[PDB]
Amino acid sequence: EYQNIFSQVQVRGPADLGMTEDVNLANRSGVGPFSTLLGWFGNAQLGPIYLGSLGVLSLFSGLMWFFTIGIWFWYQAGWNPAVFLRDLFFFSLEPPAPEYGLSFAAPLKEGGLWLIASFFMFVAVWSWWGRTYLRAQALGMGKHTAWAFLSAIWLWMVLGFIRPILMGSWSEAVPYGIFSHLDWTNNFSLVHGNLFYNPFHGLSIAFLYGSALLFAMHGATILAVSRFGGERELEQIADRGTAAERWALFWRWTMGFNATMEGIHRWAIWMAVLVTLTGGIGILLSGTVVDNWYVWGQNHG
Amino acid sequence: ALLSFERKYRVPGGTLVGGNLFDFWVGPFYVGFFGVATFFFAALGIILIAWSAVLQGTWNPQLISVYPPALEYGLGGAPLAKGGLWQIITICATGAFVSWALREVEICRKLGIGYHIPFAFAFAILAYLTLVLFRPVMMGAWGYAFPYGIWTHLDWVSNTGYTYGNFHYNPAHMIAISFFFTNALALALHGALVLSAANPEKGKEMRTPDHEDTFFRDLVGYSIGTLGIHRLGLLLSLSAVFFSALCMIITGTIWFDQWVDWWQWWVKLPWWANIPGGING
Amino acid sequence: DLASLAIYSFWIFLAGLIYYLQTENMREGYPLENEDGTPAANQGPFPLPKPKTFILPHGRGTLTVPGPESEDRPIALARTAVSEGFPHAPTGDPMKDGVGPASWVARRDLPELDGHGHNKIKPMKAAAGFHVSAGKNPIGLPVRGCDLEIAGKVVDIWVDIPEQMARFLEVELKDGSTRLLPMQMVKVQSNRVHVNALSSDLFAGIPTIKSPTEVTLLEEDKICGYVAGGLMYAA
Ligand code: BCL
Ligand code: BCL
Ligand code: BCL
Ligand code: BCL
Ligand SMILES: CC[C@H]1c2cc3[nH]c4c(c3C)C(=O)[C@H](C(=O)OC)c4c3nc(cc4[nH]c(cc(n2)[C@@H]1C)c(C(C)=O)c4C)[C@@H](C)[C@@H]3CCC(=O)OC/C=C(\C)CCC[C@H](C)CCC[C@H](C)CCCC(C)C
Ligand SMILES: CC[C@H]1c2cc3[nH]c4c(c3C)C(=O)[C@H](C(=O)OC)c4c3nc(cc4[nH]c(cc(n2)[C@@H]1C)c(C(C)=O)c4C)[C@@H](C)[C@@H]3CCC(=O)OC/C=C(\C)CCC[C@H](C)CCC[C@H](C)CCCC(C)C
Ligand SMILES: COC(C)(C)C(=O)C/C=C(\C)CC/C=C(\C)CC/C=C(\C)CCCC/C(C)=C/CCC(C)CC/C=C(\C)CCC=C(C)C
Ligand SMILES: [Cl-]
Ligand SMILES: [Fe+3]
Repeated sequence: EYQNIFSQVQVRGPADLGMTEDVNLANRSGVGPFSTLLGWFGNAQLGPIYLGSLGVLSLFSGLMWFFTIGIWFWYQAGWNPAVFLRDLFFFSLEPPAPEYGLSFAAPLKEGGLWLIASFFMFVAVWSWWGRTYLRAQALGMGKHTAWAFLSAIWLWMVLGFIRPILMGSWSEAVPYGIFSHLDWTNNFSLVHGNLFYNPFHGLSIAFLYGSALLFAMHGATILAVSRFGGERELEQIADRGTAAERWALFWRWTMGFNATMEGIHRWAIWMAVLVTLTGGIGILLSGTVVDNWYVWGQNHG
Repeated sequence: ALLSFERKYRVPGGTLVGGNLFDFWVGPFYVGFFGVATFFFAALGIILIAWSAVLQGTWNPQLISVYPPALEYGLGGAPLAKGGLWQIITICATGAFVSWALREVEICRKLGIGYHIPFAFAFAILAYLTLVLFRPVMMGAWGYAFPYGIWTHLDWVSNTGYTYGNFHYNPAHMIAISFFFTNALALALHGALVLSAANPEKGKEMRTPDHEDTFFRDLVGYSIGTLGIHRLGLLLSLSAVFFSALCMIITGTIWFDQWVDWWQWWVKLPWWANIPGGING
Repeated sequence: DLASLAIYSFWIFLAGLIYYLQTENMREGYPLENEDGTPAANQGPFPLPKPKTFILPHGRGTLTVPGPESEDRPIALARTAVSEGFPHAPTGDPMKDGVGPASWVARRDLPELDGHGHNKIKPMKAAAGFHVSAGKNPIGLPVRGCDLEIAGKVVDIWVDIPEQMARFLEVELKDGSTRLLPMQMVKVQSNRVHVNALSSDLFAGIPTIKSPTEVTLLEEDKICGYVAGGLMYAA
């Protein structure tokens, strides 16, 4: 009758400053405020973030990338806030022309800025990745988040760095712009014989769709058994409870096979990770090895 | 045939139709009236698809395709050869899916759990029904619906998109896509977080959901928590699909020109429409 | 061709992924059993995985799963047919007997511990500095069951300290004792709490807790099991 999508009653205690383990506490901030708004759905505590040196690097980097595109956009607007807001989605920081290959000789206005921005992003994301690892280590947890995040990084690395290098030009890489980076995507598929014929693209789709199927299933089913404490997945892993049993059996009786409270999360981490993994291969091969997926598909090979 | 703990749950009751008539299992599968219903619809569907295949003249699964009635038939019926089989197969498909959902409700009742799963499924069924039933009806022919064939259905998606230019510019579709990507991000993280607490560094003891909250706060400055993440997944998922249905129900109907051009509402807004410079002046 | 090898390799990869994943999901509930508890003939095409051991925190031992599976419990049910696949009738009161949607698991009879080794769930009384922060505060509200009769009064919220979340409402019945009702099975309203699962007369039958200021995993399971079962068994 009551569905547990939003909480009926929030409670608040003293700010939870977290588990210590080996974490260097001098680099945790204070707690942030509490948001009753968030608290209807998730937790209300915004609070402590860890900002060490690798964190500060990433944050500085990320902002420089973003501001580098920013002043280009403002400059494209002729320094006018009305024009800037008006054409926000049409502005684009485009990579250097094919003329300049993989060099850094292109002028700032005609590629140089793209690379500066790109440099700043590269350092942003990798430093953020290492951070993903280091936070796990300080708490003595597994490295799954880092390894899963690498699969995202793969697609991104293949889009702006690996593929451009292999194809001999930076001009091949994705421009920074809302509408412009959409055009790039459509232009990529057209120029490579329609990516619907790339077997990896289609596999990427199966996994992206599959991630919606699975998290729909999983969120729905864990809420279904939340009346037996089902969201307490770790303890249900260590001491199976009627929540885990009824949950397994929903699926056993429905589709005839089923998971464990731990094992479903393995299905999760993989369904997702395989989206960008298969995807990144699909792009890497495109133009390096296969010029046209219609044609390749006519022979498979 | 049973999991080590299953017997205590295989009690009578929970059915919506038929009382105890169909209240039983076959292997791991629960049956019920809607087990019998989906089986029937699914089997009629496959027999019709199989028979449609013989009339197309093929048996290769990468060539079988049951095309909807050509646009000339409008919203009426077609000969089996040339539209009818799709229409009937669609009737069977909806039968099979809706039955599958109602069967899931029955399993839920018997198991004493919440109805969240079939509710979630209902969204997928609605997506399907938008493409095969609601949109074609507003448009005025079954021919606008997609055909049932591995690659022919991908041909349809491509031709339907490019009717409206680069379909990327459909704004409902933009929101759709964002939910899809965000959902898959959220799935990766959830999967990996729980696994990283259940499977700590070699020799160390299982961590605790406090560690999970701690980890994420350390990292991004916030943690949604273990109830939240399950609500989030369900909401990102259903939202993706909600917007998928929307972005198609409006295409062909309220908006039918090139989607890129729809964005001129913003740029022509009177207070900045005519200011020089920028991309648009 | 390089792509044609890439895709071929991947299908083999994915095949072994699925194998790994499906065997991983056999660490519980297996080896399959017949309805009489003996081991089924046909266990599927996948073998049981090599065991893994979880080190449990706070000196609570390990868990090694796939392991000897048992209910550690009498199951009050009897066959209703002379062959596989039919339902199994409760032999007494399924609510009292913990069967069906009233089922519970014989989980460990200690409370779940937080990351500091303190009881995860506490009554708000003992929960230092914890107060209701948004929404209607149910404490003081009469509790009504599906028979539109008053079953008792709410006397506290039992809260999850780490996750800062309501988990039960402690309700006081006519005789002065208390039961816990899970948050997920009550509807808080401006002037009552409504429990649709149980009729007012089934509240006394809710499983009680050994100590009034903690609840154990075994006990959460009996309570939640009992209250869920009412949806089927009160009606
Ligand atoms: C995958 C193949 C194409 C591609 C195809 C598409 C298509 C098709 C669409 C998008 C859409 C999006 N893409 Mg793209 N996208 C690609 C690679 C990228 C990369 C990258 C670093 O590689 C980034 C950052 C983005 C960013 C984005 C977002 C603007 C938007 C929603 C993403 C989302 O839900 O994220 C995950 C969710 C998160 C919460 C992470 C953070 C989200 C924020 C909003 C990221 C945006 C940062 C950006 C700099 C801020 C905007 C600038 C302001 C206007 C000032 N794309 C590649 C090249 N992308 C959708 C859109 O709405 O476009 C208008 C869309 O329809
Ligand atoms: C959603 C928007 C478009 C569409 C766009 C795309 C695009 C784009 C792609 C696909 C792809 C696929 N689509 Mg499609 N697809 C649509 C509607 C459908 C419907 C439907 C009943 O409405 C079905 C059954 C499918 C089925 C499929 C699969 C054949 C393939 C992988 C999907 C997947 O993993 O999903 C997630 C689900 C799971 C992981 C669960 C398992 C799903 C199984 C595998 C479905 C099998 C279907 C079976 C072969 C046919 C029916 C069996 C009958 C009994 C005869 N599509 C609509 C019209 N689809 C991809 C492909 O590679 O095609 C070649 C691809 O690139
Ligand atoms: C007309 C266009 C073409 C087409 C062109 C392309 C191209 C080109 C590409 C895809 C790609 C994809 N397409 Mg396609 N695609 C088409 C039709 C479809 C259809 C469909 C129903 O028709 C579907 C469902 C898809 C689906 C997909 C996905 C499966 C895949 C992207 C996965 C992903 O998560 O990327 C998003 C994930 C990323 C971009 C990784 C980002 C990770 C980085 C590290 C994040 C950095 C964040 C940054 C720092 C900003 C932070 C901001 C704030 C701090 C938060 N395509 C048509 C046929 N598609 C991609 C792919 O893999 O193809 C094989 C790709 O390159
Ligand atoms: C050239 C083509 C155009 C384009 C044209 C279209 C068109 C046209 C459509 C989409 C649709 C979608 N596109 Mg687009 N799209 C493009 C590029 C992209 C890109 C990209 C990265 O560039 C992305 C990420 C997307 C993303 C998406 C999704 C938002 C949406 C598909 C999901 C959906 O509807 O699921 C919904 C899920 C279903 C319909 C399946 C439900 C399953 C049913 C209920 C059960 C079936 C059971 C099965 C038969 C059982 C068999 C298995 C048994 C075990 C045997 N598109 C390009 C530019 N896109 C579609 C959409 O929004 O549809 C509503 C759509 O129609
Ligand atoms: C399995 C593949 C999926 C996946 C997985 C994945 N992503 C991940 C991870 C994982 C496992 C992480 O661990 C990591 C993470 O930290 O998650 C919380 C991450 C991450 N995925 C991200 C994004 C992302 N992932 C995507 C995709 C996917 N990620 C896939 C679907 C996408 C898509 C679909 O496009 C995006 C956009 C990041 C949020 C995060 C990595 C963060 C990072 O690298 O940060 C560098 C630092 C910066 C970029 C700082 C930039 C600042 C902002 C640009 C501006 C903020 C606005 C400001 C308020 C304005 C100020 C201006 C005023 C002065 C006017
Ligand atoms: C709503 C959010 C997401 C979602 C959720 C969701 N799906 C679900 C559920 C939920 C909650 C279930 O409970 C249910 C399930 O059991 O999952 C394991 C299901 C399910 N989602 C499924 C598939 C599926 N879901 C998809 C999508 C999504 N499902 C979303 C992304 C897709 C996509 C993206 O394409 C597919 C392919 C099934 C695995 C399962 C439902 C099984 C079912 O209905 O079985 C009964 C019917 C049959 C067994 C046979 C049907 C025979 C037909 C009569 C003939 C064939 C007609 C068909 C139209 C032709 C197909 C041609 C194609 C080549 C295009
Ligand atoms: C509001 O006004 C101010 C000025 C304050 C602003 O701050 C405004 C700022 C903005 C308006 C910012 C808006 C920015 C965008 C619209 C950004 C959009 C970005 C995308 C859509 C990006 C998509 C994809 C990008 C990809 C795939 C890039 C990948 C890059 C790499 C893998 C890294 C490649 C590195 C290179 C080429 C450099 C290598 C060189 C070496 C020397 C190592
Ligand atoms: Cl699940
Ligand atoms: Fe989970």
